[PDB]
Amino acid sequence: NLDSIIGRLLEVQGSRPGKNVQLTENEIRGLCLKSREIFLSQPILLELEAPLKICGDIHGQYYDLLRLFEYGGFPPESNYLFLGDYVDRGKQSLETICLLLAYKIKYPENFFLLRGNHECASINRIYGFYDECKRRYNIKLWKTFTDCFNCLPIAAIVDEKIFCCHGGLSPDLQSMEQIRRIMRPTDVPDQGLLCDLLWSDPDKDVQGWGENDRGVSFTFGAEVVAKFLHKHDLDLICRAHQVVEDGYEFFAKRQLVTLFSAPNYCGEFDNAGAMMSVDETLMCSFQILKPADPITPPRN
Amino acid sequence: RSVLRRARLNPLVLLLDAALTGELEVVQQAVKEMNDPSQPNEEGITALHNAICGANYSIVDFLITAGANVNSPDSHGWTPLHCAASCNDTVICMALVQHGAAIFATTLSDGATAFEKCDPYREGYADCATYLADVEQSMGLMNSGAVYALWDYSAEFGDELSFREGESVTVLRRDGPEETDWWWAALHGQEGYVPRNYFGLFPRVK
Repeated sequence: NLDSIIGRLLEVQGSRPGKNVQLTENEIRGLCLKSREIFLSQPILLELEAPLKICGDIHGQYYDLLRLFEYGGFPPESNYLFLGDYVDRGKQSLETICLLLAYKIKYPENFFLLRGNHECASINRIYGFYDECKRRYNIKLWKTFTDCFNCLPIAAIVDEKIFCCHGGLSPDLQSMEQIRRIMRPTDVPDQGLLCDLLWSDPDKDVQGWGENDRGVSFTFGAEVVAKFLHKHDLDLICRAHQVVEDGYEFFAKRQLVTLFSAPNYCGEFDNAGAMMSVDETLMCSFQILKPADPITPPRN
Repeated sequence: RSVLRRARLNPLVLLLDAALTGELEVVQQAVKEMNDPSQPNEEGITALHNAICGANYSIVDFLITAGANVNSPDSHGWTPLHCAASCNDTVICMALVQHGAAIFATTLSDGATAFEKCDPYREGYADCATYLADVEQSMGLMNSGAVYALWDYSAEFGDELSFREGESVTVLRRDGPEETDWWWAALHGQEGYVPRNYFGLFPRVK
């Protein structure tokens, strides 16, 4: 059944962007239930090895996701880690999450999905995912997705050197055991470690920890990143969650990178998308997905 | 083959970021690892461009000394001299002019020269405009009229002069009315017309 589902999702590769793929309710529920098993069978704090391609927010922009695989290499030619925010804001959240869940089931050791702040019932109820489920399917299916999202892993460390999560650091985060001990399924709380990991942001102007303009969690400064990296013998923090004009954006010299993989974010920004390639030597390079925006003089 | 159980950046990525923020030693390290300091990214952005926009005089001098193409135009046709002029950065203009900048180079759009891109709304305009205005007027006059070729050229007419990159050419007649964009010049006893935009006041760094 999986191969049929993937095949139908990929059928629109040559189509004009916007064309839907309408799976059956039972098919989508199957993707959620089977992938949920895998998420719980794997660590909540993933330990991954290069080569790997790391992608940021997608936000239901399915045709940009297809271009992302087209340029990066469709699974399993490349290994993928996504940093969350698969639904909401875009018009095709369902096709996006289904293709990602489908590849997760087909290639469970070479394809990984982290939880973003929009993989939360209380958030994606608000910014479009519920609306899409209600329109194209029903509410019970949206609740089924919530059951799946509640089991997603929260962070990943690549070859003991690159720490990856959707949002950022936490003032409560002192030992990696604090992440491993989080039991699933779980909702995202209004505050605390799990909240901060998916909601906090870096800030060039804060020294230490500051209040976040979102009304949730904190901001952290460059010294926080430096202290964190030296403490855990890490080299780079890779996160998402914020739109960046070039698709990637460095912070604290080069100790942190923000990735965003949805070009022309909900048609309100002119940003490009990017993904980061890490080879077996841990060299990091960026690939850009950008939307569309000497001569001798004459003689007498 | 599954994936479930020190890190670096691309040298080109380090170079472009370090040139914009001002970490000289990092630029020096990146330059040694990569093969070409003038390497542009997917957006046409080069190391020297970021240094000019970032006003990092230290990095600009290093890259020029390291042989960065002082005339590479970006996707918009802007050369390093054009960006320095738009920022009224006289110091960079001097470094570029003194190291092989094409004084009469023009952009692909509207075909304007660096002098015309000085921003009268930013500080330092008068200092930058005066330098560029005098530099344009001094070519074929300064250094006994000697100018340095920046590219190879194969004559397109019998009354034109052929030359290779790096050769010194003497400008004899500048304000010739019959040709406003070419100069009557002399090279190894041969006289002929040469295009203004192919010469700089000093030679490239090779």
